[PDB]
Amino acid sequence: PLYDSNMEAMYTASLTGSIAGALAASLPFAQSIYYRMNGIG
Amino acid sequence: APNGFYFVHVGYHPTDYVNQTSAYGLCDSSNTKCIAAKNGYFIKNGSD
Repeated sequence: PLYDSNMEAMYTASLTGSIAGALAASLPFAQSIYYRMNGIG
Repeated sequence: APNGFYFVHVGYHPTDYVNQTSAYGLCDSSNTKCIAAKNGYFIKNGSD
C-alpha cells in the first residue's frame, strides 16, 4: 500500500484527537460528552 | 466537461493563527443571568 501502517495509524490518531470540538476549541472529553448530551433533550 | 461535470468550489482556508484562551460563558456574580457566544468567542484583553 501507498502509506505505511504507522502513517495510517498516525492519521487515525490525529482524527481521534479532534473529536472534542463543540460550540477550533480544545475541550475535555467529559465536557464534550455533556455538551453532546444536552442537544438530544 | 468532457463526459461529465467540472466542479469548482471556493473555500476559506485560514492561514495564520494565534494562541488565545476563552471561557464557557460570562455570567452574573450570584449566577443570576449568564450569556454565551453566538458564532464567536469571548477573549479577555488582559485587564479583565
